[PDB]
Amino acid sequence: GSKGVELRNDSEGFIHEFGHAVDDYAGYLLDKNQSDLVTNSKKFIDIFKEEGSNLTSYGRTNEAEFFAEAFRLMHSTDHAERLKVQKNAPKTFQFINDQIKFIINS
Repeated sequence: GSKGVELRNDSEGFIHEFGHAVDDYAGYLLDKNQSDLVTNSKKFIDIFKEEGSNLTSYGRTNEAEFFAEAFRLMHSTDHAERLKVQKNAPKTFQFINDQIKFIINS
């Protein structure tokens, strides 16, 4: 999504969005109904209800954002940023890590 220079929004935005695009392909292929993304499948909105008030305010917007920033944080070059997620959410991290996958390309 990517503005401006790296006042960090560019980079951390682009990968947030990227997580959301992973949720997109995952929802097209997996799940079943209208509900557009793989978010809020598996174990009905559990992970988001608890942990989706802790990672940040974006972790508490739509669940599709909670997942997207969870993706960001999961891979953070600042590895401590990742441990903020596991520490504060010892199941959301594991969720994106369950969905460790291989969408695209490159």
